[PDB]
Amino acid sequence: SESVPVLELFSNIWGAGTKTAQMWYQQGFRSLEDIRSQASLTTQQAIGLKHYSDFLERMPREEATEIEQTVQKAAQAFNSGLLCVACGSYRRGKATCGDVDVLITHPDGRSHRGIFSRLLDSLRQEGFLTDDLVSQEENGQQQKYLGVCRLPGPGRRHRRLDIIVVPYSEFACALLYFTGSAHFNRSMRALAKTKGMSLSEHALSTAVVRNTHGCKVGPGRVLPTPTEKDVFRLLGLPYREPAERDW
DNA sequence: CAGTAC
DNA sequence: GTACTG
Ligand code: NA
Repeated sequence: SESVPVLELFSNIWGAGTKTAQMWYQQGFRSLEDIRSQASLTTQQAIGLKHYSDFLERMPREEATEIEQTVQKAAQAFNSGLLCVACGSYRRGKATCGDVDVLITHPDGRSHRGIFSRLLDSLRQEGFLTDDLVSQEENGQQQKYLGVCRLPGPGRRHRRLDIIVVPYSEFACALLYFTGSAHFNRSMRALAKTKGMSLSEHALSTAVVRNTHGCKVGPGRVLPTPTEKDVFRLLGLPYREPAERDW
């Protein structure tokens, strides 16, 4: 077909963006069959293709809830003090959701540990996680999983599921990042930056030293933020409900 | 870099 | 904006 439409068709594969699409085009590929049969695929790219149709589909809010509950149960079977919160556009209150993002913490602040690995394994045994895309054990005290799940039953679609385990001391800044929106986060962060601060999914910091050209050359002190409201407060911002963060 | 998460 | 792995 015409260039722009096939670049589109290719870019909707998870793991492939505009550079990969163009390369595939120059190879002569024009269809998804062309891709699965001739193209070099990362493991994740092969998964995105396998679930191409399902991944373009959005789910009802209800279905997200069901997904969060599946994750919640499995974790609580490990510790019931574990706090599990679906975030994302779901938290924001959207009718539909493109994926599901589940945040997991423990109030006692110690016990979120050793949960991540056993939680995924549990979900796999159930038949719930069907494929895995990415795992991060390398972000401090936060553990992140990107995978694919499917609820039990007839006529269920595969869904994109993120699971994140954070320590209670970071629960607030993490909750802020996973609820979003993405445009909302740039705004908070850019703002913090103008105020000599910095915001991440780990913590809000003050006394962040930047140099002449604006670049960050020293971190600051991390300010304790036990609640989302605290972050907003310390940035001189009227607190906003998740539903008001959908920018 | 490329792609991804929000 | 901040930050992870492919
Ligand atoms: Na894509």
